[PDB]
Amino acid sequence: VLGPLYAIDAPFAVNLVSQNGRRYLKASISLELSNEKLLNEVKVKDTAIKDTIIEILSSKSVEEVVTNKGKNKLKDEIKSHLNSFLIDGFIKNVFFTDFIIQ
Repeated sequence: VLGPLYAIDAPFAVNLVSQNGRRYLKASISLELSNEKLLNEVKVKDTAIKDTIIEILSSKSVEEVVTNKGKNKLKDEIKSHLNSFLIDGFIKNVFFTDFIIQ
């Protein structure tokens, strides 16, 4: 049973560290929620959720995000940082519905 699904409206577009210059990530995120009432909370805290994600994504180098293992660690770090200020429920999963490195 897939929990309620929440799509963050806007894509994230950030710098990543690379050997030579910077590289660029475009990521869209959806969250799987533990319950329906967590849906109001993620909408109300939209700004805090985006700023948390931007700060996590913008800390990464390319070589940290080119494997399933690096991406899964990123998803786990997003999930624990968000779950730390959500009180009406918790995020079950983070989904990268788009993940494009340039």
